Amino acid sequence: GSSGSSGTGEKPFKCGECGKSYNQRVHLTQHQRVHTGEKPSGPSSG
Ligand SMILES: [Zn+2]
Repeated sequence: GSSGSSGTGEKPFKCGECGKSYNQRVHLTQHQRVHTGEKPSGPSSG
């Protein structure tokens, strides 16, 4: 079988990291935050 979800309508802005679109650009940039913040190192135990 093969299935997949997709947004309803169309937006000028879209997130190419997870797949979340937003009518406005202010609703996208504030969302991409979840894709930017962590660190590849983290709390190093010396
Ligand atoms: Zn996203």
